[PDB]
Amino acid sequence: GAMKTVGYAIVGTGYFGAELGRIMKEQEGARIVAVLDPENGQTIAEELDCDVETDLDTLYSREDVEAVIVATPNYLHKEPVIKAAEHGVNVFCEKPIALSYQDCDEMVRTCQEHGVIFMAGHVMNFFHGVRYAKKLINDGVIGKVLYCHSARNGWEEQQPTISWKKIREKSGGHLYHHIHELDCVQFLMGGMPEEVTMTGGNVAHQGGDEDDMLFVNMQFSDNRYAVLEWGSAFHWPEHYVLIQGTKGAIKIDMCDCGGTLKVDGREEHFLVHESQEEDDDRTRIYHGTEMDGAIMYGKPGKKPPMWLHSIMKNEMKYLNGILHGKEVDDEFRPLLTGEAARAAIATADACTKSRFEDRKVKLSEIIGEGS
Amino acid sequence: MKTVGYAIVGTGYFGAELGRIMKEQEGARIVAVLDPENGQTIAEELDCDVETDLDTLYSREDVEAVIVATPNYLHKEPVIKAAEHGVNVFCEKPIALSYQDCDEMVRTCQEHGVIFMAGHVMNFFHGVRYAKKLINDGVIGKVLYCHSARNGWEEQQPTISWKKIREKSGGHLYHHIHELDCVQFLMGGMPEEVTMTGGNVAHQGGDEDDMLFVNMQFSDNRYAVLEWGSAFHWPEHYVLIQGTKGAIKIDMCDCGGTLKVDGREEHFLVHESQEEDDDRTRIYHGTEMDGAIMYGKPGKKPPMWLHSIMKNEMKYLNGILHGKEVDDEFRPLLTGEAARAAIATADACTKSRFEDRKVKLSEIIG
Ligand SMILES: NC(=O)c1ccc[n+]([C@@H]2O[C@H](COP(=O)([O-])OP(=O)(O)OC[C@H]3O[C@@H](n4cnc5c(N)ncnc54)[C@H](O)[C@@H]3O)[C@@H](O)[C@H]2O)c1
Ligand SMILES: NC(=O)c1ccc[n+]([C@@H]2O[C@H](COP(=O)([O-])OP(=O)(O)OC[C@H]3O[C@@H](n4cnc5c(N)ncnc54)[C@H](O)[C@@H]3O)[C@@H](O)[C@H]2O)c1
Repeated sequence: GAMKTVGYAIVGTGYFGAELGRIMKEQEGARIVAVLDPENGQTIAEELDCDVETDLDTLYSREDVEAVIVATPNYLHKEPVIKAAEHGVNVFCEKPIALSYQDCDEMVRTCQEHGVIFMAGHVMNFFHGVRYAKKLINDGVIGKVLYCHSARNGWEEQQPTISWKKIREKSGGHLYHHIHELDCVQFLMGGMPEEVTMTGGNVAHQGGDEDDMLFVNMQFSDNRYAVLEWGSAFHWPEHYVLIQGTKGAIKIDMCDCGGTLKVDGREEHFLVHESQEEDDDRTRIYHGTEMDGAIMYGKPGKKPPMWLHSIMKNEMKYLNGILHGKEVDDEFRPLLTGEAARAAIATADACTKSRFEDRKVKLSEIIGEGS
Repeated sequence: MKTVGYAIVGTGYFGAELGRIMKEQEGARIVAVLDPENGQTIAEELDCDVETDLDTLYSREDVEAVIVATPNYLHKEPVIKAAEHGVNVFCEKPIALSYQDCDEMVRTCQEHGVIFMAGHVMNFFHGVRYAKKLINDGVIGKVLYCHSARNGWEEQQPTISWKKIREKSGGHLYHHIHELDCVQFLMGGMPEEVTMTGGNVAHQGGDEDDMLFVNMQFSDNRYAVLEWGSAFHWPEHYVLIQGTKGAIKIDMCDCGGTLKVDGREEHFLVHESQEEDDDRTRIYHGTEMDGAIMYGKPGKKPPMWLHSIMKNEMKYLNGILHGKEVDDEFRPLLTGEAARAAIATADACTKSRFEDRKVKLSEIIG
């Protein structure tokens, strides 16, 4: 029984890109043909035992490149996805898809028009506890979802070098760089809100031009709401998603790692990740890095925690399945139709606008009933 | 020790109990009460007179001070007439259901030279007082952010209480204004700009909003988030205070205070003893499925934690009315600053929500 090989290029072979390469390489029917990275491409090509390309059009033009993993910095996703689509190459793109809805919409439409595949790297949807939460919600356990509350709040000391992840024009700041929590809320509420308000600023880090506190206030259709908090100036650390419905509530805690279901007077626990060891390992890490959350951000030469390494495996395996003709499940459909890429960058843009312009923003002000 | 004669206007759950308390303080007598419904009953218990007209009641020689504990909508008439007749005033939260109403009440009492104490009882919680001591000493550094919540689940009762009618209670924002007052005290004033969202999500048929989310912008790059309501199946009741060097949590569901500074973590009591804190926690656990039973009625009794701060407060008030100097700590409960700041910001939030836009507090002060 043959089983067809797909040739993968990797564009951007830093912390996350290098590791997606290590992972895809060892999946069934998958080969790393070549990578592109001006800084770290020679190094990671020696490790993966593949070629080095320096031009996108040359790279995509190769017969042996049928698919590309895009993991450049957040601001540099546009050019690699558009050229792969132009050369008939299927695409996986890291979060955040882009730093503007214009950019994200052009990327999804180009890939649709050239009939290639576009998978959005919204990796939180592969977390065991997120999947369990969706199963419980769809089964009607907590009833209709009324309210989601996210937070991703820690304290970051000012480092010796300022990373690109810390520059707003390159990272898009906390809202874009940690968009997982916005995407998560949007998935659980079944789409975008009608209207957002975001406040915050740089409260403690004025000396890294990023906002260090952000507070979002979302109004959804048919009387539902959400509140989302981010940043790097909170001396009381918090990282969770809370889901409150007509019959019950669910908490996915990522600081004290565990899931909680509340129904009647009853209270069940469930795993966020693949095993009690992964959950407990996460909890140890957050305890260790309470005084300085800055050490938690990846660099070329560092390695992801267990919980993250495992969902990267789940995700690279799901992607490889798709590219071998596997049917997509309703559960992950929105990572390919483009609905989730668009919904996350739309709402992010809407929030960014709200804050810089000091006013409430309708999501129509970013969509416009486009196509 | 001189005797002060107190009238009580409104002798339901809270008013009756403030009377029981003041009665047994040094230099304090309950001369008479007024309550169409429950006045005859509570006058038999307190062994005092019954009046049916405010002007007649205040006109008595023997009435030098009034405790006002009518429903939230009915504070205006009793405070203005007491001021007109030279009578000193204590008024229950929320002072009024409009800034116009609250401003008129503070100015009338100032103009007639009588005393006006705002019943912002959360400021007498041991853990609130401790939090202020820590903040002012510089332990957590500059306060950047406050996060309050008061979120539980209320089942729909057989009869609709006035506390559940928006026109009469002013809804969660006014009826549970303690948390807004608390944040305003810790941030040292009102915000520059507010946004409030929410609605009736689960209770359509009790016209109150059952979820409210406030987003406050303060001067010099500071913020707060405040949550309220009666449609949350994950109960939460706390105030969290995050600064440049540390953070403090006052938890009222899992009752205890927490200080975080460097890698250190200290516990402190919210209330007067570990028994009061634990008693609170038991109650919140007991009433998780229906927080509606926690709201007072004529004939019912406040928890230990609440009974005790009512004692702290009635004693502080009685001290003031015996010529005791006010401490900087409670000054704003008499100057009118706290009554005005709480109803201004509440009005601003209410406006924001019904009009679907951000509201500057200049739009209420100016
Ligand atoms: N899904 C997740 O959980 C997760 C976690 C971390 C990072 N990420 C995402 O991964 C992507 C990369 O982030 P990272 O953590 O690897 O950062 P990083 O600094 O570790 O990696 C960036 C790499 O891109 C290279 N690069 C720079 N310019 C390039 C160009 N023009 N073409 C190709 N490569 C170029 C850099 O030299 C570096 O090797 C981002 O989209 C980021 O948001 C995702
Ligand atoms: N500070 C606190 O912790 C706290 C707690 C509960 C209530 N309160 C406040 O106490 C006040 C009353 O609340 P409650 O719990 O006692 O409500 P309640 O229903 O228990 O008592 C209200 C009483 O006012 C009487 N009343 C009605 N109209 C009147 C009028 N025109 N003149 C005089 N009395 C009149 C009613 O008959 C009733 O006896 C409100 O301001 C409320 O917000 C404060």
